[PDB]
Amino acid sequence: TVPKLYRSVIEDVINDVRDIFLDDGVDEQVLMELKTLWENKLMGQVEEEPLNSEDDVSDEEGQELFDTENVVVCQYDKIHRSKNKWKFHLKDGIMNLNGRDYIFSKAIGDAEW
Amino acid sequence: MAYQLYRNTTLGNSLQESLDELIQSQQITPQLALQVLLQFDKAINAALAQRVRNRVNFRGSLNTYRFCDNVWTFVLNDVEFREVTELIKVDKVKIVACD
Amino acid sequence: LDLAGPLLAFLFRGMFKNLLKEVRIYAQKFIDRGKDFNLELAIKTRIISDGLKYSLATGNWGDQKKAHQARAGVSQVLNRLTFASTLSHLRRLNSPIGRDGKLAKPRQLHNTLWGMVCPAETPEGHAVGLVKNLALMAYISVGSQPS
Amino acid sequence: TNYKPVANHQYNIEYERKKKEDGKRARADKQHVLDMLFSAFEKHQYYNLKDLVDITKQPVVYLKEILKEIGVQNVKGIHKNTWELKPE
Amino acid sequence: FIQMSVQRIVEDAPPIDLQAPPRYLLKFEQIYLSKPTHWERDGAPSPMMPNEARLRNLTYSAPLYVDITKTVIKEGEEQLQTQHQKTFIGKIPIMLRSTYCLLNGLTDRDLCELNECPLDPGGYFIINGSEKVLIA
Amino acid sequence: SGIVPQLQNIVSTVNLGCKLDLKTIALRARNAEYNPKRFAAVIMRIREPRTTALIFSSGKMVCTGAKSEEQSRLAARKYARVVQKLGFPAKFLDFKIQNMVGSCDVKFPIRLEGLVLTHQQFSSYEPELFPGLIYRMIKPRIVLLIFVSGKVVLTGAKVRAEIYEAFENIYPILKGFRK
Amino acid sequence: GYKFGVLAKIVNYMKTRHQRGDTHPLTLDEILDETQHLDIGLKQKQWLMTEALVNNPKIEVIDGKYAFKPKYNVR
Amino acid sequence: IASACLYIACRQEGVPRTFKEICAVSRISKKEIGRCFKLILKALETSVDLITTGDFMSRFCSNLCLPKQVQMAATHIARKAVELDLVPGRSPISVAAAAIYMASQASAEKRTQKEIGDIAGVADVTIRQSYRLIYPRAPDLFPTDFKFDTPVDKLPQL
Repeated sequence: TVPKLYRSVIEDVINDVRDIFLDDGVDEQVLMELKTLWENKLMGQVEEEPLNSEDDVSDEEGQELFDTENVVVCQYDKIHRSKNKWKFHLKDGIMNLNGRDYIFSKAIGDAEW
Repeated sequence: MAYQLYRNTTLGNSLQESLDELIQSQQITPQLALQVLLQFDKAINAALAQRVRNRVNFRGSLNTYRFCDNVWTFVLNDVEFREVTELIKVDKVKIVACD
Repeated sequence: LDLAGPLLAFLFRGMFKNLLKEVRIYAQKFIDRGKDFNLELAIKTRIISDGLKYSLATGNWGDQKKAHQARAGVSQVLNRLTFASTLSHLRRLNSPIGRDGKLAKPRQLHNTLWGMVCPAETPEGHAVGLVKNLALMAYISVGSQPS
Repeated sequence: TNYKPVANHQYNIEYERKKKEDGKRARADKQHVLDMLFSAFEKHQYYNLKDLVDITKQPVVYLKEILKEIGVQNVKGIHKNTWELKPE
Repeated sequence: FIQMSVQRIVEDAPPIDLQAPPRYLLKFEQIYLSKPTHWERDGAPSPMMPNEARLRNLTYSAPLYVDITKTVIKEGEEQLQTQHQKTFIGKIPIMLRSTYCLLNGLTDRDLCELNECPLDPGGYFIINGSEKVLIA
Repeated sequence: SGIVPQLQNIVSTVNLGCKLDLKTIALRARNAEYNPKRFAAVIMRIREPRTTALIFSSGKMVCTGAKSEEQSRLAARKYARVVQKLGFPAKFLDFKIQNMVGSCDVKFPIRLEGLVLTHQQFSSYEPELFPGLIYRMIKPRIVLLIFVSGKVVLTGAKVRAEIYEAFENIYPILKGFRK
Repeated sequence: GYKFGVLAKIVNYMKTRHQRGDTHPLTLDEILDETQHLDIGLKQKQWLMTEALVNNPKIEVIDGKYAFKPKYNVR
Repeated sequence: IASACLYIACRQEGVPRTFKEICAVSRISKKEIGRCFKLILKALETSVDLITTGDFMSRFCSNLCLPKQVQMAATHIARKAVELDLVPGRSPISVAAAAIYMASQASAEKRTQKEIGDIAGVADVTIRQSYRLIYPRAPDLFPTDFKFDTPVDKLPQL
């Protein structure tokens, strides 16, 4: 199922860029080579000024530096939180779980912070 | 000059890598690669909003969240994805949202 | 002869036009603001209630601000001195002078009043011949469509 | 059944909801605001302050300060004194 | 006037057209009259007898209602048509012993029960307790 | 009386003495959320003290959610240090508690109708707008929400002593209106 | 847009550069790179060189290059 | 300010109108009327006697076309329920609507929950909650000299 969507995306992509390739004056043969390579790659403190009285008041700061874990890209229609829990109302989006690609239209999520 | 969401993905990475390979061969100017990426982003955005009609659910624990430029960066831990047909378990996930 | 109905219908259209004008003004403010308007709040009910009441209360016809050209004396306190005076007052006819009355004198008893207006009943003084009374079997048509 | 008790009129809550969803206009950086103003200047010689606000979508006070820094207002005898996007 | 002229006046009034671009229309179709009513301090409606109007210096008036149909177009190929049935628009003073008076069709004995003279011909209005006659 | 109000919320304001770039803080801060269209400040939250702090570009910050004065200052210092770690010269100047909120139960129902009649000059009881009774204490500038269930909420106090003093004043009054 | 939305950023960017204290002049091409106007029209380059960068009272032509005019301004 | 003043004037005259009733005649929302209502009292240093359930029985019952006996029973039920403290903390309007519903259901003229809510301005859910609290003591609340078209034991349960 997922591969069929990818092929349809390719068909839309090539059609969408046909006018651009004609406009910029580049030969259409470039597009044919582009798809070939594209397919191959995929498959008492009185003085308070100093703040040093407290140390190690933060966790690891490299969580966003790596980004090697699964990443979810989506669009949000409403996100509200009531004193304990974050409720996610996210519409159509894509996900990359353990390499596998997942696509959803409507999703609902509840989380605790 | 667009939303530019799916660029940092396996699909986006492969397209960027392919464009770089052509550039190294002097087959495409850098401007053409940018135009292709912009067209690709428009095509995928329209495709997802149209050809995706499946509903899913998930639960988990939130560890970190951010919001800047109307972009959420939720970081969830121990997330269980529940679907009518399948269930998935993931230790950590980063959610990037826009609107 | 303009009886109560046609006289009242004259007031209602002026007062109804103000009502429709008022809702137009009220709605225009909200529409321009970008928000829909509430119909119940747009209607000013005092326009018809006080307009009809004011004219009957005072006898002036037209809006209160337009009293300069407002006809006076159409509405009078019913005479309850005797039953005859009550009956006569309810059958009283007025002949306004205005510009038209100047051209021809209406005080004189015209031939055509026979059977329609009493030839004897008319106030003495400045109002001789101008205030009239229906004859007993006199009838004033209420009107109907010529379709 | 007229003027029935109601906590809030339907037209009022719908308008309130729309304003909340749209939200207040934010203060964009001067460079971006300046670029938009100059780009729109080509379309027409002169702009009204109210109309210019919609195009730029910036706070009136903030927009006026930016416009004052470069733009000026010329007195026109046909309608009224209006802002001119040309600094000179 | 009550049965025909008032309805004709409302019907003959042009529809109210308003443009923002959402477009709004108001059309008034049907006119209703209730019996002469008086509202107490607490707001409780009650039929108003002509003698009570005379005694308490009230106006013998009947509530007037009009059916209003509102149609709104927002250039989105959708039309919403909402009708407000019996929209209060004012009160018409009522001529006594007329078809819309409470003393309509009442027998002479019934009139005496209401402290009304059967020989009273009607044909006038009670405006702030004063019996007002409209001179032709 | 035997009942001591429990501080439910502490609001304190501090000045970092340095203009801040809200956009930069949101992009770098772990838990900060910024939305200039919605609000002009930056909302950041922390778990261990369980407090929320609003950071303004002018350098002033407001911390809320702390259940004690010590927690509020510690939470405020944590927020100030976090901003400092982001490259700003944040300080801890003129830290002040702006409002204190306390809640307690009298362990008996209260007749609000009688209370307002006897204390009309201080009590505004409007069930349509709010079921609870709003009592505005004078000698302490404290506003108290008295409920038929017996729960009493004190707010507007600047120091803990004000909360305890206000409840002490109101308790005998409430006792007289026991249901 | 065209012929108007590009020249302004050159003036605006140049004003900010002086506030850093860099009195050194700058070339037409050099300023274009930092202003993200490398794709400016060909006839705009000559128009700016011939008219905009000389007629303006805040542009100083030095050794063929252009520098801000703090001398005219009171500092 | 005018809408809040109108509300106060009604209270000061002994014929209160609920905030929703005043809002229905004004473009100002009920929230804003309440905000100006409290400010006006502070500015004028005045006060308004607390509303009761019987302050709305005449208007509500009359607007519902209910007989006088139903109104009398409805007034008695609401006052007795408050006296017995069967509805502690409930808004007087909610109690009045529920009391009207109980009396209405016990007479020939029966009014649905929706009907009473529209005139009373109280959601049928709110009427349901208050009615459930007073339903158990129905025989005690009803006036002694009351004729039941529907016996009290057979009143609606919900």
